[PDB]
Amino acid sequence: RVREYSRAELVIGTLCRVRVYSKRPAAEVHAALEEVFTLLQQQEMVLSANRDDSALAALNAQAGSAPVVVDRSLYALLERALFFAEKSGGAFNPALGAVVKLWNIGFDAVPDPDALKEALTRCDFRQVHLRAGVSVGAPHTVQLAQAGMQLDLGAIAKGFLADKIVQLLTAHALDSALVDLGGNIFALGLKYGAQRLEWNVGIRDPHGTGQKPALVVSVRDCSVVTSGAYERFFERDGVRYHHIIDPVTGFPAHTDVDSVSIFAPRSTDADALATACFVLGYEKSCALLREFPGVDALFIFPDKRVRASAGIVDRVRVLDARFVLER
Ligand SMILES: Nc1ncnc2c1ncn2[C@@H]1O[C@H](COP(=O)(O)OP(=O)(O)O)[C@@H](O)[C@H]1O
Ligand SMILES: [Mg+2]
Ligand SMILES: [Mg+2]
Repeated sequence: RVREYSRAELVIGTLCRVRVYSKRPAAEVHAALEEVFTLLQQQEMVLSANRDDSALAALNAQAGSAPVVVDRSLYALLERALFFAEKSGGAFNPALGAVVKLWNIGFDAVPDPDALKEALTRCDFRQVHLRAGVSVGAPHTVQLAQAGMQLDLGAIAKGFLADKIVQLLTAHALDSALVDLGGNIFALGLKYGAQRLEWNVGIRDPHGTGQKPALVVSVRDCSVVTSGAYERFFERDGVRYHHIIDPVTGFPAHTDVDSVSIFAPRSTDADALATACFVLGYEKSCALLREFPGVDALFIFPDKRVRASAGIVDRVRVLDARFVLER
């Protein structure tokens, strides 16, 4: 008997839901889901920026001092984040904490011009030194060379966690699932109905209440992560300030797309690239994405035109006829 299971909780500061189809005994699926959400709870205390408690916060507290020992997994995440910092030319920047914290208070007024200029001197991700010994049991260490520099993994954390969850589900012999971490999707395998079908993931209207999808894409074994100008913002004197920062200016990025969705085998990659591509804009995004052949992208423009890379365009269906899919 094929059974369908779902579970959701408020965790890592958002609503996380996993949906599973399985013929394994219910007890086994329940065990897997129990562990998925235990993982998420534990990982919140490792990765969460703005905590005091988290490993990340402790790491930030040691900026400008001695190397700090970290678990293999946090290390691996940092390696990847720096990787995308280099490839994207800093558009995605995991060492942007000093600036983000200044805007984080705004949500609760615009930062001061110089204060902002000052924070940016403390965002050189190239000053993040990762070192790992090669001998049996050698430790993994991180050193923030520049004083005042603060790590913030908010733009790659969900992807990292979705990949961890997929590993977990797979470890429990589950091969059909839809992982949703606050809009960060991973579609594992196929769902059940033509019997076995691709998952249908909706992309919201960037200006929409998010109750209905503008588009829907069919995918298997794939992450779908969207970066929008309206996922999170505050308004002051007629001006909207969204959460995604352009590290050159220190202000919310001004770009020629309303949203960019990345489709990748790894959600970690999809999450970082989605953020980078938003900051870069359409043309520079296309250039960067050519260096990642196994990745696909979907851009929604302010005039409601939609462009999709060759890998997914055939799998895209428009639900809101105000939008047009260019071929
Ligand atoms: N240019 C950037 N590079 C990396 N991280 C960023 C950047 N700008 C903002 N951030 C951090 O990442 C978060 C946004 O990441 P993103 O993945 O685009 O959105 P979401 O949080 O919805 O996944 C912000 O809340 C901020 O803390
Ligand atoms: Mg991101
Ligand atoms: Mg993200």
